[PDB]
Amino acid sequence: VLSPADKTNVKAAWGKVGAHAGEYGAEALERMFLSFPTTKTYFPHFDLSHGSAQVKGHGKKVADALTNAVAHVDDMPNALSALSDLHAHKLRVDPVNFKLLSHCLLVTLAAHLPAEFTPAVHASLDKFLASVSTVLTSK
Amino acid sequence: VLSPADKTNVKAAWGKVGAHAGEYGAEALERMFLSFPTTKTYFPHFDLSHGSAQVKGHGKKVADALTNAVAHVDDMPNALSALSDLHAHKLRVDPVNFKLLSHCLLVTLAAHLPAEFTPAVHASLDKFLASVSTVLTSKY
Amino acid sequence: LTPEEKSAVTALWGKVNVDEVGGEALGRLLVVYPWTQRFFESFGDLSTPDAVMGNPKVKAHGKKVLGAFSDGLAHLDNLKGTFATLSELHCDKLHVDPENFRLLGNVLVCVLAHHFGKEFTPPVQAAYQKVVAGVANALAHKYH
Amino acid sequence: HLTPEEKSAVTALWGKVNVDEVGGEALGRLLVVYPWTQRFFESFGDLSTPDAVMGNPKVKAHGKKVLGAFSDGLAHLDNLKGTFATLSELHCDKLHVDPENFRLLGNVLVCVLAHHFGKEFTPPVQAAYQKVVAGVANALAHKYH
Ligand code: HEM
Ligand code: HEM
Ligand code: HEM
Ligand code: HEM
Ligand SMILES: C[C@H](Cc1ccccc1)NO
Ligand SMILES: C[C@H](Cc1ccccc1)NO
Ligand SMILES: C[C@H](Cc1ccccc1)NO
Repeated sequence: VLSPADKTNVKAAWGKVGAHAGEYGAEALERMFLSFPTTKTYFPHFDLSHGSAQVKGHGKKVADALTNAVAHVDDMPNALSALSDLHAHKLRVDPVNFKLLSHCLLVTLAAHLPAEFTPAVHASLDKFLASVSTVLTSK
Repeated sequence: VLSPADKTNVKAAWGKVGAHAGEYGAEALERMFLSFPTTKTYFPHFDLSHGSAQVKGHGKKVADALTNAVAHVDDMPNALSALSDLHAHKLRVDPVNFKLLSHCLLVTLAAHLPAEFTPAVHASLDKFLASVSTVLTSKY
Repeated sequence: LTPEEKSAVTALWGKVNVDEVGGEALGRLLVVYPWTQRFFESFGDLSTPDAVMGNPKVKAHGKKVLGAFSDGLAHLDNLKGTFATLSELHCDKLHVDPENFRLLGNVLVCVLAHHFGKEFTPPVQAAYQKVVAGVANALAHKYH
Repeated sequence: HLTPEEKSAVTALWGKVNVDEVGGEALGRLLVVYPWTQRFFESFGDLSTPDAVMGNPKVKAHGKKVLGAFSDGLAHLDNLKGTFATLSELHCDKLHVDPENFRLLGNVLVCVLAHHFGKEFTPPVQAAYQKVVAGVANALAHKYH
């Protein structure tokens, strides 16, 4: 899918997220845990209440992988390789759950990017997360 | 992204389907149109009754595409790129509909391959049609 | 919905520009999920995002439909009555795949987050997700 | 919401099902085809290969039990009755199974029936079963609504 215009939009959004990526990663998760409670069973060992240090820390790892994806948009399969084996083989993550977190990541972005989340940027970001989700479910 | 075991299993199913590919592709369509009537609005110019020559003719085209994907499984994006733009940009097929026809293609295979449609081969076929579907949706 | 959820939903909904949010949500569906254009052939130019968003028929359809779910004075704390008609329309007549009901709801939620920012808190979104799931299921009843 | 001819197609096939075996086959294929579903059955033991799954006694034992007396009448028409409230609670509130899996398992059962009945599992017969799998699926997801 990923067109130059989509790459341009995704980079623009990434620039405005800037150093808040970790924090947005945390927020996405909490959004997902509250909105889609079935997702919580993947994190029994987490305290998922607001301000949890484990959600904050996990948020940074998520954001780290997403910026890795942005930085290697042309070869995500190679980039996210290990992560796909982790989520499939070890963690048994139901693929439907990628759509849910993708949606929460979009919502988070919408809530923080007044100017940047235009209709075209929304489409480009959705396409971006759908590619990441395709890679993470490939195994 | 399929394993060698999945490739082996897809080739076994293909071999056994043999020259019935076209016929089976017709049947899959009929199975989709009756099971999932929303899909019928993509074919207003087809007679979708049983024995329709349009469904038989189209079933052949679908079979040929699947047979092409089988034959170039390691570079499906290239094989099916044209078809991908057609389904997305021209036809604007809703992605959910690929899952619907994949299911009907699986059931057709199951109904014609008693020895071949083992759990392992079922898994491999499912993955094959998911790969095809991922490629035909790639232009959204 | 719990009283907490209805509260979250109605307090925010009071401040929605009904006119704008309907057109916004529909436009973004057409732009984000371009297969949905197939059902709005009569609307004319949907060629680019700018054309989609600026298209008078899109914004007018958005306003008509959402203008019937209020911004104060009842609607958006309903149950199950008007949806029967819309279910027959969307399923029996239009043959819209029901998945698209969830997507549009998700798009409305994105629109809300964009307009309300930090005020669209994770608890508030949660409450809005139940709504959009409730509406999606209602409209899909003629498939069930 | 089944017409008499759909009920006919459904009941006349189900009549010939070995209910003792089709449940195990269906569950097994689900575990093998959609391996994330193994999550909910980690107490069953060895699910490490297809052969292990399909030969696993608890798999077969669980399949037979559930798909068991779900017969003369089945799904809906059991002289009124047949609701899934307590199962929705179990599957949604306790187990937190994504309802998409309800659709998948129905699709697997349909694959199982097509395998066992071949030419007899006609497009109209399948269409009838698809409504049942859609009906069951929706009933089990009632709590997510
Ligand atoms: C955009 C999608 C996703 C990305 C980029 C992502 C990224 C990651 C990363 C970076 C880790 C940690 C890897 C490590 O430290 O070794 C991880 C772990 C994990 N992810 Fe995901 N993930 C995604 C989707 C999902 C979804 C949908 C679930 C659903 C529940 C999920 C559940 C988990 C779990 C349970 C862990 C293990 C955490 C632990 O035990 O500490 N992930 N993911
Ligand atoms: C495995 C999935 C699919 C394959 C391999 C496939 C293959 C094809 C091929 C080869 C054609 C071109 C026929 C020609 O040249 O005349 C085509 C056309 C078309 N396909 Fe598909 N297709 C798939 C999925 C779908 C689905 C899910 C839909 C709709 C529910 C769909 C709707 C159409 C339509 C409407 C046309 C144009 C037909 C006409 O007017 O003659 N396809 N497809
Ligand atoms: C998800 C919640 C939805 C709601 C609450 C909703 C509500 C409505 C309403 C109130 C109308 C006006 C009906 C009338 O004129 O009497 C309408 C019309 C329509 N909707 Fe929706 N809709 C939804 C989703 C969708 C989706 C997802 C699509 C397409 C992908 C769609 C396509 C249409 C079309 C084409 C019409 C025009 C019918 C006509 O005037 O001929 N709707 N909808
Ligand atoms: C879609 C149709 C389904 C039906 C009709 C169904 C029916 C049942 C029934 C009757 C039981 C036994 C209840 C009891 O012992 O009191 C059960 C248990 C169970 N089901 Fe399902 N089920 C379905 C789908 C699923 C799916 C998709 C999953 C997981 C992916 C699942 C996982 C389980 C588990 C783990 C149990 C055992 C719970 C326990 O004993 O603690 N089921 N189901
Ligand atoms: C757009 C990129 C990736 C991303 C990071 C955090 C949350 C959503 C997306 N910005 O860092
Ligand atoms: C798609 C429209 C109705 C609509 C519903 C919610 C938000 C925007 C528009 N149906 O015609
Ligand atoms: C998955 C099982 C029940 C089942 C339902 C349908 C077919 C086979 C088995 N639930 O525990």
